[PDB]
Amino acid sequence: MIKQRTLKNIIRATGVGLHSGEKVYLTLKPAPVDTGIVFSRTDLDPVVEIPARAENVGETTMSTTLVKGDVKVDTVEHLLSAMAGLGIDNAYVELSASEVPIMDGSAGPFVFLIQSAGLQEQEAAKKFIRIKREVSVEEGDKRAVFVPFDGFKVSFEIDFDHPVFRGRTQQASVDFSSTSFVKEVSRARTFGFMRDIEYLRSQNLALGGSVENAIVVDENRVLNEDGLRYEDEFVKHKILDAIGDLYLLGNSLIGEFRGFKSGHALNNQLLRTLIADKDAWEVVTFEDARTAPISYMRP
Ligand SMILES: COc1ccc(-c2ccc3c(c2)CN(CC[C@](C)(C(=O)NO)S(C)(=O)=O)C3=O)c(F)c1
Ligand SMILES: [Zn+2]
Repeated sequence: MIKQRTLKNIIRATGVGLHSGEKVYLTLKPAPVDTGIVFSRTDLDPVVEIPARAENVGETTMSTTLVKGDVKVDTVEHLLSAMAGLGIDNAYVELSASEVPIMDGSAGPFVFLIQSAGLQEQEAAKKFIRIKREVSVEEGDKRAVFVPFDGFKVSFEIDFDHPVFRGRTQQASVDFSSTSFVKEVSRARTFGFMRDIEYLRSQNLALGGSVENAIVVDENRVLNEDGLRYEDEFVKHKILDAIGDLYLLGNSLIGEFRGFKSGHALNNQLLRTLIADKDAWEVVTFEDARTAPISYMRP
C-alpha cells in the first residue's frame, strides 16, 4: 500500500517571523497515524494545539493564519508546502511564538532539515482527497479551481503591472504525481515591494522581512545582490503557497489546482467550498503503490 509518513527524528530550527520579526524556536516531532499536522504554541501555559485544517484558518490577509480563540499560528503556508511536497501525513510542529520562522523565504531549508532527519513509513494506508467534480471560486478578478486529474498537478498565473515580470505574464504548470516538488518549487522564495514596505511595517506586517528571506522588488529591479533562483521564481512561489494552503484539507490531493491571481484568502474559500460539496470529492487509499497515480521519494 502507499503508507502514511512521519518524521524519523525530531528537527529543531531557530528563525524569525516574516511579519512579526519575533525570534521563534521550531521543533517538528513524529506523530501517530492519522494525527495530521498539528501546530503547538509551547510558549503558552497550558500549551495550545491547532490542527492544520481549513476550519482553523482565521486571517488570510498577508499569510495563512491558524486560530484558536485569541491564540494564532501565523504564516504556516511554506512549512505546510514542505510537509505536503514530501508526503508527511503526521507531525507535531511546536513554536515558541505566534509565527513560523520564514528561513530564506522558501521551503528549501525545511525540506533540507526534514530530509536530513529522514521519514518513517507507518503501518496505515495514506489517505488522499480525490477531486470528483470541478469546484471553482471567484472574488471578481481572481479564480481558484479544483479539476479531476489522475495525479497531482498545479497551474498558476499571476499578472502584476510591474516591469520586473519580464514584460511576459509569468504562468507555470507542474505535475507532482512523481517527485518534481523539491527540484521545481521547493526553493522559490516569497517576494514583496519597496513601494509597500513602510505602510505594511505601520500595520506591524513584514517586520522580519529582508533580502535574506525575500525577493525585494524596487520600481524596476529585484534588489537582491544574487537575483533569482529561477526565471519564474515568482509564479513558482505562488505554486509553493497553493500546495501548503491546499494541505489544510488534511490529506494529499488527487486532482488539479488552477490559480488565477489567487492568494491565501481565495485558496481557503476554495477548500471550504470543496469540503461543503461532498459529491465533489471522496477519500481514497491505495493497497498497491504500483497502480496509484501518485508516487513518493524513497523514505
Ligand atoms: C527589505 O525590503 C523589503 C520590502 C518588502 C518586503 C516584503 C513586503 C511584503 C511581503 C513580503 C516581503 C513577503 N510577503 C508574503 C508574500 C505572499 C503573501 C506569500 O508568499 N505568502 O506565502 S504572496 C507572494 O502570496 O503575496 C509579503 O506580503 C520585505 F520583506 C523587505
Ligand atoms: Zn509564500
